[PDB]
Amino acid sequence: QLQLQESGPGLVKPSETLSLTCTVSGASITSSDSYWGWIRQPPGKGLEWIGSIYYTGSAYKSPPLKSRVTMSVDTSKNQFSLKVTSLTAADTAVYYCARGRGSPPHYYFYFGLDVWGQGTTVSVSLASTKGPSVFPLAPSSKSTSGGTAALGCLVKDYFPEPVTVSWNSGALTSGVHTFPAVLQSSGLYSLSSVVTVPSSSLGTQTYICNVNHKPSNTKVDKK
Amino acid sequence: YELTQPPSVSVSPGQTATITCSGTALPNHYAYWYQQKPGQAPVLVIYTDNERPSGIPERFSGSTSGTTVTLTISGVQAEDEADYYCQSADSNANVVFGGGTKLTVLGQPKAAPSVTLFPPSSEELQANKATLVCLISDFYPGAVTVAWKADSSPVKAGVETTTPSKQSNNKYAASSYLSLTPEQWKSHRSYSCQVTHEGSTVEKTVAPTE
Amino acid sequence: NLCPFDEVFNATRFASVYAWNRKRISNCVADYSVLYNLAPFFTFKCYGVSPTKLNDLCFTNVYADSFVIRGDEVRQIAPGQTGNIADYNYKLPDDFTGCVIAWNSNKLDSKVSGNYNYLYRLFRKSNLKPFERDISTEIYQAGNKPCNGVAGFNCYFPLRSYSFRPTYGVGHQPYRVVVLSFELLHPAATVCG
Ligand SMILES: *[C@@H]1O[C@H](CO[C@@H]2O[C@@H](C)[C@@H](O)[C@@H](O)[C@@H]2O)[C@@H](O[C@@H]2O[C@H](CO)[C@@H](O[C@@H]3O[C@H](CO)[C@@H](O)[C@H](O)[C@@H]3O)[C@H](O)[C@H]2NC(C)=O)[C@H](O)[C@H]1NC(C)=O
Repeated sequence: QLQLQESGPGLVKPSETLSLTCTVSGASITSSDSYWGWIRQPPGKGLEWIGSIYYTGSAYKSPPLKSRVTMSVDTSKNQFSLKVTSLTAADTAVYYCARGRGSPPHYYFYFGLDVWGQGTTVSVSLASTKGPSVFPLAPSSKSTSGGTAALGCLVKDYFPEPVTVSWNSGALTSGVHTFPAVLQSSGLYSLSSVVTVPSSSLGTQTYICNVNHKPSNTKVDKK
Repeated sequence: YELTQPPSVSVSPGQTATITCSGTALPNHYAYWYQQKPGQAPVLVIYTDNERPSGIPERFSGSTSGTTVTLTISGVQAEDEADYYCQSADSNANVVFGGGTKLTVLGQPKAAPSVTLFPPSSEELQANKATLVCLISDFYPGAVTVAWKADSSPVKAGVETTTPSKQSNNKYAASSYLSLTPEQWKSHRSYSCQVTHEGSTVEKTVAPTE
Repeated sequence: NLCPFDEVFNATRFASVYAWNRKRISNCVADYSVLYNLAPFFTFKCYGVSPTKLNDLCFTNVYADSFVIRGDEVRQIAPGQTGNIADYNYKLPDDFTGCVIAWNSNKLDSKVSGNYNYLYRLFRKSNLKPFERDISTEIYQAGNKPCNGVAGFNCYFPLRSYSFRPTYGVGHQPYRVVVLSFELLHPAATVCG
């Protein structure tokens, strides 16, 4: 059951160098028909292939990036890696681990890129990680004698993207809506997460939101 | 080396859409089509020129003719709203992607926004900050303008508003934030979030009580 | 300034034999070791030069023709052969100077439900001359009563579909073929080593 998972930092400084690792699950990285590759997508823009690599260390490299791309296959630990030197802002993208199904000697994409990781966001800035302040958003005094009411969390001043919010340590997922984050003039982010609950089950169940900002090693639980 | 692809295609429901892609090396190399929906990995829908992977509906079919290849999506559904990428390779065997085409399904039900306004929490106020939070969901089409009002007087400074974003179902969401001094929250009678969608304007409004 | 062999050999799409592709190579230096490092993957027969010496040589033009045929038909891609392919699709001279390279392409060109994309001509008035191409699709007249561009009794479509499945015995399987032709005319030479 071939699945793929990227690992890698989320923030890197300009000029520095980027290090990514894809782990393969459900199949051997030695499949004679597999050309493991990297595709990236600048936010807002289109896909770009970076390079591919066979289980032998044979490496196919995109010409725009050949000068500063390196790849390797850890046959021992069933994974492949990417390295990109001298990052610039223009290197900010989602980076996707992928399997090109092809055939030897060099048909490294013959049957298409048919299985993808789901991306690691990479963000190239000189700015420093920032943990979000979290403030509770208390439910309304809404008068629907049945109806509902809405409570939430304001995840205030963080960087870089992403932030994940659960409710009730994962237990509450019905009717939760977490909103795309806004980018402020300061360069910092904020977002909000709102839950639609019964205004009946108001004083009984106690609602806590769980704000996982991994780039800053932060967890906050509020209310 | 470049594959050329329309930026947008629009199609009435149940009808049939055409995404073309042109490049001078399509004589040397097959075309591939990937479907991408918001915030998500691309999905191969067509490999070599016209092969459809297993779990892809028959309404997707690929076609070639010279320096152009085409995705054809028979009987378009709402789910088919996505970004479509052609992919090939240059004279050498270097993978290259087109720019992508947004497929918009026209004739979708107009839906008015649902608006939720929060005052600054006490917890935040005693940190010497006051931010009002206006959440705008479940609207179509995906365009709103947002206006903040101190009493009934418009407000200009300290307002950020997201771009809309195609949400889980085929609708949109956005959100606006008003930054105040904790003075300002107290020294007025009311603040309002006004969102104008198409013709409608829906206004939620909050006051310093307690 | 290098000669663009990768464009012929790494091509993912290949021509049908009746409409075979030709690339002309000139104005470059030709590194034949890029091709000879890869010999586990093709079969290869040369005519009128030795394989090893190719770097040493200079020519006024090099031509690379590519197409797909059935495996048991690869033997017609050679001087003085006969059969459907040699006579109606692709014909080499008797004085052929060059190399005929081929590799089995089951995995690329067979499909469980058959691949019918690759075509050949089976009927023609006359045997092609060497290096000639017939793209015509007009009805071949057998019998006397003439057809009016209408296939039917004693009147055929001249083109026929190969049907490739991965089950077929080798030689009923598809093979990609690249024919390299070395041509030393009387004007100034241009491809070297
Ligand atoms: C079919 O294509 C392969 C791969 O071609 C390479 O990858 C593609 C995606 C494109 O980006 C091409 O531009 C690119 O060349 C060819 O194999 C490659 O051959 C070249 C020689 O032309 C090798 O370059 C050499 O590398 C060695 C050691 O790394 C150096 O010492 C040499 O000076 C030279 O730079 C390249 O490594 C090799 N790549 C692989 C993965 O083996 C292949 O030749 C081609 N087929 C034909 C018939 O040309």
